[PDB]
Amino acid sequence: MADEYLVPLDQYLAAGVHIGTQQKTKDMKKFIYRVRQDGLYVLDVRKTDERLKVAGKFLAKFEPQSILAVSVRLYGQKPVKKFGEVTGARAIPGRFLPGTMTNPAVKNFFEPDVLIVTDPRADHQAMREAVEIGIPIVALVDTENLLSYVDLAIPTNNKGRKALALIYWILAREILYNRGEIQSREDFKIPVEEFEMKIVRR
Amino acid sequence: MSQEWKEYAKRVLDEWEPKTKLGMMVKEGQITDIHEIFRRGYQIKEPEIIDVLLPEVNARENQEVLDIALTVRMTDSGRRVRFRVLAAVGNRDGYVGLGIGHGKEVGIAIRKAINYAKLNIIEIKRGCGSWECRCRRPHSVPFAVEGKEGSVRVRLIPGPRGLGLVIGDVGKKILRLAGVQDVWSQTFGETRTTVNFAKAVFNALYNTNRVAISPEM
Amino acid sequence: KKYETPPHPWIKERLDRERVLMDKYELKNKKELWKHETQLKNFRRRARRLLAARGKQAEIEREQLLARLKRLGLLPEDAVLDDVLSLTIEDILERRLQTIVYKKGLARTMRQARQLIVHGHIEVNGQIIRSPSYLVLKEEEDTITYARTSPFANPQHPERMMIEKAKQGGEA
Amino acid sequence: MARMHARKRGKSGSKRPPRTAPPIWVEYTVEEIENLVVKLRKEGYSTAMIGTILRDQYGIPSVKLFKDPDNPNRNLTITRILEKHGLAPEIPEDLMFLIRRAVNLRKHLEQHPKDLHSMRGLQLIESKIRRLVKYYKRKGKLPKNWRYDPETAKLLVR
Amino acid sequence: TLLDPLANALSHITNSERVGKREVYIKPASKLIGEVLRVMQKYGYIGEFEFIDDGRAGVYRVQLLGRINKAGAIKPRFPVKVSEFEKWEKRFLPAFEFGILIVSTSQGVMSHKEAIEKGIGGRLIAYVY
RNA sequence: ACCCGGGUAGUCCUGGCUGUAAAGGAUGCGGGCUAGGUGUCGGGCGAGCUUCGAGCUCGCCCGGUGCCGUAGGGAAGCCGUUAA
RNA sequence: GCCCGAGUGGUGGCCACUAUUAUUGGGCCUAAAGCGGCCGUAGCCGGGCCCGUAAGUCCCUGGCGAAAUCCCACGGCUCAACCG
Repeated sequence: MADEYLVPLDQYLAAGVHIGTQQKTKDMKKFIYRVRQDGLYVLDVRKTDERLKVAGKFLAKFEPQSILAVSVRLYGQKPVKKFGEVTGARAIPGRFLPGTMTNPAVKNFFEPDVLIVTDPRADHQAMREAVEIGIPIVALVDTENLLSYVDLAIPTNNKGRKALALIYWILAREILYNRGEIQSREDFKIPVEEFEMKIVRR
Repeated sequence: MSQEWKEYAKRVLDEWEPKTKLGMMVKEGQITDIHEIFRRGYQIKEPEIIDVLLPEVNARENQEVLDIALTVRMTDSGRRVRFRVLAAVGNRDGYVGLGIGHGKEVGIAIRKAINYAKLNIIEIKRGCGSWECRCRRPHSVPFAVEGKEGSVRVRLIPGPRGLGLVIGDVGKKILRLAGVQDVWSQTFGETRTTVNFAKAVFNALYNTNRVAISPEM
Repeated sequence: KKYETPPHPWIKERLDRERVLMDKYELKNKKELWKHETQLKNFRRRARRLLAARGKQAEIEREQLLARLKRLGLLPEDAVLDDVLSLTIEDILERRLQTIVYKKGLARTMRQARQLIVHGHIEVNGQIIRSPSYLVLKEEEDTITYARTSPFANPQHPERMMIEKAKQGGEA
Repeated sequence: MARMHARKRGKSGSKRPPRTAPPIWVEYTVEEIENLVVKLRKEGYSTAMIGTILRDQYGIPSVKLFKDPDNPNRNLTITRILEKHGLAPEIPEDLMFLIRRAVNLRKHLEQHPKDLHSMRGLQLIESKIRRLVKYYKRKGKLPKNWRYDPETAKLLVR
Repeated sequence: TLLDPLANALSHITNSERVGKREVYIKPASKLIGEVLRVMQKYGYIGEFEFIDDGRAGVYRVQLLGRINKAGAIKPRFPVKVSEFEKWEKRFLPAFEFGILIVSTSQGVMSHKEAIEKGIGGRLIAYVY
């Protein structure tokens, strides 16, 4: 898809999207940019621009609002909540409240069209039910996370707040570009800070 | 029986309230083609979706119960018996769903099972071609297939017209509910276990479509 | 030999078919039914084995087995070894002497017919017969009659009256 | 690739140059090569090590590729260069090195006999010889009248 | 050692298939396999192959369409008359349609169906369907 | 008898005999093919560090030695590139 | 009341069922069952590439494997068995 300008190249690189952690596995090896002299893996920044574009498309497509962004992360649940406010659909739970998809007796029952997971390793349940219902699945995947069952990717960092902020932000921008309200080439009406998290009292 | 057909489907369509998107589009009369539910792999979550396709009249949804079992769990100062049952939904016309169900009472289980079975419906592709010439109808399966369930190994084999369903009775019930007229049956490994043997035949008739052949091309 | 009994004789589904058949054609014993099943089996078995083998093997073998079925009448004007397998134990039973006597209107009903051929009240060709099995060819159908008989030597045998009240032939 | 023989251990993966015709940035004549070989067999080195030193010094990985074609019956290589001159040992080096070693063992055992392991490799080296003998007989480097034994190993070495 | 190098080709090729890789690599290579892949390609089962002959060995890189279900060598490699074909027809193959019981023959190498049209037979080599 | 206090054969060495085991991984051997991850031992390689020694670490590779697990197999436990 | 019917049943033998003898078509971690491990003789089984023979192997022809029984047709005996 399209060449990495700035906003695109300064945004990901300024936000700690690049910095991935320990472990590589054979399937992920393709998005993996480089080795540091420590086991800390760096992701390709081009591939993130690329795999964010088609993800405006793929989610501008399912235009009815039953896209579900769930998170098991404490960090991530704030960016997600804010992301969902903009778009128009979200399932909130710390878990999935299993029987979101598979059961309609549950008082909280949705019937999605797409999902976004944050960590394939924590949100495995949301995946577990994503194989049965017949739902296509777009996400954020780390140097540690596989792509088994994970059919479309967005290889980005998800372990930190700045990043966890930037992405559910730029994405909230991109799908609003495609569907035709506020563009991904105009500066977003919403500030990044709300998606950014902070600990004053717990 | 004629028009009374849709009338059961429309009587179900009086108070049937869709849980799913699948149950909705069907209840709207859209994609009125069971086959057009299968190809796509859209989840059969509602029982009634099917009751929508199979009226009183033409295909005749032959509901049938194979085995009813009584099992126990031992509990404090108690034996808690229940029942398991195996039921077969199918049209002679080339669909089938095998169901089993477990329950305390008998009647319920029958009911459970009848429902269970609906979800797990399957097309059996029959042998248009036949064995020898595609003279008229699909008498058989296209290709010999085998089932695998615990110890049980069932081969279905193409066949001559009129040489009809040459298998053990248990399967013979299921097959008839499929719509295979003619088929050589080569079993191997304990069938005593009905549930499986059945699961075998079902799996088998299931795998029909899973075979990838040349005439598809 | 000349019979068959399936692996398990007391099976209900097999037994039901027969007893319904047993009244329908009015057999005297089950063995008779069996005769025709076992006869049917052989044609099928052979028809099938012939079609299967390499097409170069003297085709005469096929011709021959299609010739007889035509002559007998089971097969009308169809050209495939696959229609043969599309016969059933009912079709053979339609082909019997007994059946064909009731059909033409020589007898009131098949139960009556059982009486007639035994005492020699049905002639075929120039011969009488005693065996109600008797396989009746298509060419052979046209030559069933009376001549030196209790049904037809006059016009005041009550026999004539018994056949007239019904007047219905057809599958037995 | 491997064969764990008298072992469980996968064999070295050492692998040949996939060169099929020879380097020309390396340069030697059929005459020059032949000299180098004869000089080294004159030292007391043996054909594997002769091919080794030529590789490490003169930069020829295998002789066959460089030499043939110069009489294209077959590939021309070290010992086939030697036999045409008469410098070849009538025993193949393979079989020789083997037997050579073997006679040394026996002397150890002679003085030291309480040795399982050392005893057990006597048994493991003979039986490679046996084989190596067996087939050669039929190929013809060693006459059919021969048979192998530890007095007929102490006579070939001396 | 190896023996039946063909078979160790084929068997890869199928276990290759069953995974649903894209293309194959078969390290040992030959006429048998070469020829057999040739006949295989001729019927169409496979896409294109290149062999590279390394000074070590032939290697075949093979392209996988998706067609193949199962294709295997024969164990003692039995001799089979042209009358006995039908027996060996019913056994090994999945139905009358397929017809690559690949045999080796007087004419060359063929499938089952290409053998029957000529009319000639022999010892079995492998199968494909 | 378990527990305690004495005690011979034996336990050790040399030469010989004997040849058994839940002698197990209850898993004969050889070749090829079939997601991966991680720890570890030894060998190779490209670097950074250095006490200038591969001493401390990162990654690919080769050989071995564990654990976890996809597809598949299994009756299940489990096995799963050290195959069952 | 069900079966069968001038038969029907009892004991014994053989074959099937019994892929419980595995060629077709079985297993062997824990169900029976891996030899405690290795060596190599007899045997079986064998990388690629070219040429000869054509022993196996396939194809064709030709000599020949009695009659009977079997299978199919037609014909004969009222019918079939049985026979031609």
